[PDB]
Amino acid sequence: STGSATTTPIDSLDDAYITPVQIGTPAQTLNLDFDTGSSDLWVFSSETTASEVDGQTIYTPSKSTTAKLLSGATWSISYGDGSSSSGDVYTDTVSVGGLTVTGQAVESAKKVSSSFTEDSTIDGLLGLAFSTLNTVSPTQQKTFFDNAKASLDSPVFTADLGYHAPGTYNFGFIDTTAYTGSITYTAVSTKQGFWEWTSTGYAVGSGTFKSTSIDGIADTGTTLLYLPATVVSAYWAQVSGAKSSSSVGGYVFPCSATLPSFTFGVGSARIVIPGDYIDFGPISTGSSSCFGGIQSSAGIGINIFGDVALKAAFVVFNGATTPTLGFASK
Repeated sequence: STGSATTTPIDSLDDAYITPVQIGTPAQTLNLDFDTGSSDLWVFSSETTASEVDGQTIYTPSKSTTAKLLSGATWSISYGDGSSSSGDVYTDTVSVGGLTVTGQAVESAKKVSSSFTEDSTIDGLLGLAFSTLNTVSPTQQKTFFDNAKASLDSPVFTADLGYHAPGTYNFGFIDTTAYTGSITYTAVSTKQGFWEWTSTGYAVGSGTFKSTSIDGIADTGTTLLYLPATVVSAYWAQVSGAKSSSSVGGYVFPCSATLPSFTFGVGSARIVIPGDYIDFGPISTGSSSCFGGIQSSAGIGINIFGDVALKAAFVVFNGATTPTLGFASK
């Protein structure tokens, strides 16, 4: 089997992407944030504290004839950006772009933190990291991809995120029309539960490529590119007027400046992030100071190849017995 679904930016900055997901019988369609940096499928629901729901579409298990309470199961998650949610668990039928899993753990939120309430466009998350990160207790649950894997034509999914435009998540096949050149594959460590790999270096604009190993994660659920402070400093030094602002919480730059591209290495191959991808607009409405899309990972404890980087490529998440990652230009 295969599945194919369109993923759409939630706003004009590509702060995140939502993908429609059918849950239950009859189908309840929720727009979920596909997150290769976590491993819980959770949704706003009929069980969510009423004061914490503000415009989201909710999953109502009692209206689904295929929903079953996972007795005794609870979940609780906290994300890198400080947000969190928690609740209980149902199993139900979940379909993504024509691909159907029966018995998928659907984690029903009883509580969500402010940032989730305040984002009306995201109805939940669908985790696509490794199932070892899943938070369901006492019995850890599998991700949608893990459950689908054996049925897929090929044990892979691909992320093709758009710049200021819709893109695609495919399951089970590689669309050879969706990228240019060849796909370069690189080794993955699953030891922290992430799609963790090592980039071979970087270049800033037309600058010379610096060969240096950068360990990080391919994370569709993180907006920006977080890299070591040395790298990030070398990038913003090429932008006139750019500075790191502690009050704002990272690098900002005059909206009148021209951003150079940023290149990262995948083996001997090179992915170029156009400068425009690194512009995340005014820090506040009407401000001439713009927020940068490349920021320091210092004190995150890991480098993160978020959407800014991933949307410059066609990315293969290869869930073969030994997982790997593939990157192609497009």
